[PDB]
Amino acid sequence: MEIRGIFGVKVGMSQVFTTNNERLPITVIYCEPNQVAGVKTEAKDKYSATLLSFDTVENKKLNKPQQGFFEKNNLKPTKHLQEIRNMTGFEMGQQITPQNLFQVGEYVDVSAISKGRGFTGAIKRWNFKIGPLGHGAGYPHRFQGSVQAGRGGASAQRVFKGKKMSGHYGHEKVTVQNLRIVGFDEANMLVLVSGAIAGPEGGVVLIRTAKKKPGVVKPIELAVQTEKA
Amino acid sequence: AVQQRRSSKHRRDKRRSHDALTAQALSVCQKCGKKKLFHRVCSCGMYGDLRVKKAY
Amino acid sequence: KINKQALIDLVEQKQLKAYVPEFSAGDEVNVAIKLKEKEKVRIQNFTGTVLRRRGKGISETFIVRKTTDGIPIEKNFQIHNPNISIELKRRGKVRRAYISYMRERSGKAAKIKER
Amino acid sequence: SYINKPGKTSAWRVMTVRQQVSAVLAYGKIETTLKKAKNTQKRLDKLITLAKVDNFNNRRQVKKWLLNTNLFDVDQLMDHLFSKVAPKYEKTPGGYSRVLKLGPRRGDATEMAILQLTD
Amino acid sequence: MVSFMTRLNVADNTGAKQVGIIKVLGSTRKRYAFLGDVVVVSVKDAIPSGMVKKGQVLRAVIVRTKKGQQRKDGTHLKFDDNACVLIKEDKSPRGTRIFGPVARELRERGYNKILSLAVEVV
RNA sequence: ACCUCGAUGUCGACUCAUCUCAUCCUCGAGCUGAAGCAGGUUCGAAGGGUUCGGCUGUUCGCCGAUUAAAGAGAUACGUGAGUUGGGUUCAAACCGUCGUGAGACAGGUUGGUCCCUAUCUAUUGUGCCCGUAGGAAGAUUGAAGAGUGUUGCUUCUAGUACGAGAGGACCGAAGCGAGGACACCUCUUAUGCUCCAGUUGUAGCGCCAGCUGCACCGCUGGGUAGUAACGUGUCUAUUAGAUAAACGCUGAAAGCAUCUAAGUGUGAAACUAUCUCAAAGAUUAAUCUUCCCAUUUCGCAAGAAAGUAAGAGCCGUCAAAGACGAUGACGUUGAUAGGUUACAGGUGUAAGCAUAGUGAUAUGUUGAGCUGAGUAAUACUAAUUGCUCGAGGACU
RNA sequence: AGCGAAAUUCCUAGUCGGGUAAAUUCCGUCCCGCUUGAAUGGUGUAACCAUCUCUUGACUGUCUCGGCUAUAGACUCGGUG
RNA sequence: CAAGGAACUCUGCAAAUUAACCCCGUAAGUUAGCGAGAAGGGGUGCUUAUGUAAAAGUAAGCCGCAGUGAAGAACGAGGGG
Repeated sequence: MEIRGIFGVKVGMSQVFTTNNERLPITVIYCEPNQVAGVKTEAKDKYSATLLSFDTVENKKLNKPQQGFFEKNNLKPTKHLQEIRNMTGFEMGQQITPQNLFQVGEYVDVSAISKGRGFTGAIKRWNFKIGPLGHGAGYPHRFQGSVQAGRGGASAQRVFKGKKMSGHYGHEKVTVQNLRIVGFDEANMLVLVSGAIAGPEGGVVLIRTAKKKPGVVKPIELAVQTEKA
Repeated sequence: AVQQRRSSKHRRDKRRSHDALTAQALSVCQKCGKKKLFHRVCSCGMYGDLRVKKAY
Repeated sequence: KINKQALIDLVEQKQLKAYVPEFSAGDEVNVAIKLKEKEKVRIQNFTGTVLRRRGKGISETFIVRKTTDGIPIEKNFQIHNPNISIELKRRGKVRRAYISYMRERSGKAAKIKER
Repeated sequence: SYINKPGKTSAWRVMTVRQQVSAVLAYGKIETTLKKAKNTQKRLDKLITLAKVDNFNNRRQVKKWLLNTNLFDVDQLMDHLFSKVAPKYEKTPGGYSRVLKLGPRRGDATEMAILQLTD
Repeated sequence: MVSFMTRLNVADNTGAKQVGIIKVLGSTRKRYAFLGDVVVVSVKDAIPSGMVKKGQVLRAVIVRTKKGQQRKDGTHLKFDDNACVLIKEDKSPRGTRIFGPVARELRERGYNKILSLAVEVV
């Protein structure tokens, strides 16, 4: 599909009121007004994508390879550059607005990086069960129990490659789809959405078309209290 | 949770090959010599543009 | 390039009420609730006090406690929630801005109110 | 496990911080762990601001954390500070102390760094 | 938490005061009985002078949840006691005297007669 | 009657389970002595799932109530360098039996002790070195991989067709969904150990007052940020191809015909794609552009002194990351962390004063005071007035 | 004589009944009762038992359902080793 | 640690709950010795008066959500051997 994509960052998370009296939690994401760096196609560059640049910087705030290409591209320096696959509508040297990529009520998804929390336990990374507390607990009481899959020669006598053993959980690439686009703000280039967002205040946000419900659109209105004093 | 065979001398040398101490940076006291550790004070009892303590 | 995250309040300034008098968790109020059968919205009054006031900014949700047919109903209302209109009846006394003992306090007594 | 040293309990660390904030007033110089000095600097600046307020209620607030030494009695020390050094540094927006990393301790690589007052 | 033998109050003219959740007939691993859910229960205490018995497996519906739940509007409904009523496998109450008020999260699934005899609709 | 006693750990329960179909169901299909429904049989079929309790050591077993079923088998009836020792097989003590007695009971009975500091490999994460044929940068790519390949109820269809009456559809649509996967602390709950308020006494702070230490963090009640769930939000269809069973057309043999041998479609949750995560040491080290250099001169232009000029590293402010490593931002050109200012939240009328009472006390001052972590500016403090490496294109 | 399916009885989940959605647990019924049985004492009794032991009011983070904080470890740095 | 409160376990194993004082109140069996702390409930702060010698003890007021607010102090009932 001709993917519509924009880059934004989470600046908070809260709730809001709506018409028809439903509660609507708000993840607030400020979308950066992006300048396009270029376009690749599967017939010319063998991968259809659109290169975008954001987080504008000065002449002395970038490495000379990227900065030199970027001035050769005739674009004022930016910190970050990323391509979005299957996107070809937006071409280089043009502004990106949130009101043309999508609409008010359709469904999208957001690629993001989770929050850095380091190592987490196996009971948390893989959601296993903990051992006993009563009837005698002993020192080791939190683990997955046995690892053996068979005793004696040539039964298992090992643990094969690719097992879900606990490790770095969090600060990982995630995406949750079908979240409501609650509110737009072209004056501030900002989006209010529903649900819970991964990552801290500063996590990358890449808005894209939802795979489960790309074109599905729902109506909703905010609540403006007219109750006079 | 204990071993069955001894560790060879060559294998332990290879294991200790990756073992290396920390890297130390250097700087110069601003009004004395004695090349010092970066962000650390030299033995001239003088931090650069400083002389609050003694040198004993 | 530089954000503020006080513009969050700027976009929140569209979902607020401007009638509720100041309250400090112990001024007795009567919140009228607009509830429908299917239409012809009826009024469900709910007389009580703020047991707990929790949240941040717009997220300031407040408990209201009533007793009907011996049943204690404690419900977490919102200040600016549509159809949630709060009528302040009287003002009590504020030992602290939060109370955790109305469950151990029974009725049939004239609750203390300021003169 | 069972009986052993407490280590770095919150009460232990707050008492130690109080000892250092008394000693810096007593002598004007502290030589300790930089990890302790960086946290001590925060409350040192807070106490500097409190002294700049220079109120009798502020006398009571500062009395809570000061400790007594052999030569510096609390009544002498706090009165002297509020008399002269409280308005001495009243023209600076923070950064009332600085830490300079010295050579570590001889025995067990205990990093010695000097915390002192500054404008 | 809805679990095995969840002792809770009775709010109808039946003559019973202690009943325990013996089974939650429905989906597997559901392990909860939300407002209006019909559950299999074993009676623990019931007077013969009333219209109910003890020990027999019957079906009951929880009307009050002491922890409460979130409503779709945004206001958190909450009570101070777990309570249920005994139903005769229909939209009418076994106990004609329905004690206490009712919520508005279970009318869409019938039960009009029970809410009809309620002291108020909230 | 054996590989294995200079020993070769077996019962259950837990935790994790994975693998296979002669598959219990969700799925598709034929037949039926299948009106419909209920179905049954058989064929394909592992994508997924397949309960809670009580008694019994219990894997055996009994009972009750459920969902779609509450499948089986294997892994030493998987697994104690993972847990318990319920049990099995400990002395001991006892009942009953036997043995004259030592003692035994393939009888019961009471309780009956699980050590291991990881060397290697197998593995999960994290790093360092080198390399990919100048360096480095990203944007990648996707070969190979994985997760994901669950499902039920109600209503409309519809009491419709059918059937006869009764009984009662096949499909689809809407809502509700249960489960688990992922994220979060905005709604709710706990924590919140240098937050606040109050309170008890002791030791004190020379006393009143007020302040501190200790006392299950002294206790009690909360609580900023934060942590997490008991809480919220998305998720189960789908597309393209080939499908299994199965349904096919035509058609030869067997002049007719016949799902197959030719031509030739439809059709399962099975398979490969679409969905998601990483991914060139993938030595197949793949692509692209980019920026810098190619710096007169002395043995191969051999380091010959000018050894990037792209910058990187060391170190530091650090959390953005976070056992350390490391990732990432920032190094005076900076808001990189702290502090200051003010604000927000919490917390709750600060001290003290006036007031009346002898005193506890209460009215005003006062929503005042405080605040680890929240919010915006502040070069005020600390990232030095610092160091090292880093290309000449290696070889046609 | 007496006791009893007695912890003594394989049949035992003995037949029945009680507590029992559920209860080889427990207590009541009868005595062919592998292998009950009166100084191996028997039958009961009043109290008591760190005795066995059935059920229970509260009772609980045992489980549901795992989680928050804190030090000390683990881990890093250093000395010893 | 909200919330179910024994469902976890062979079995309430551990923990949990009670805890000083006085005020009431206490059953069956029984050898009259016991049960019994049975069981079951209330509360204690400060100031004023009354208070006796200190007391206890009571009343009036005042407040806290709470008053041996730190400490250490009792869970119980029925069944069987």
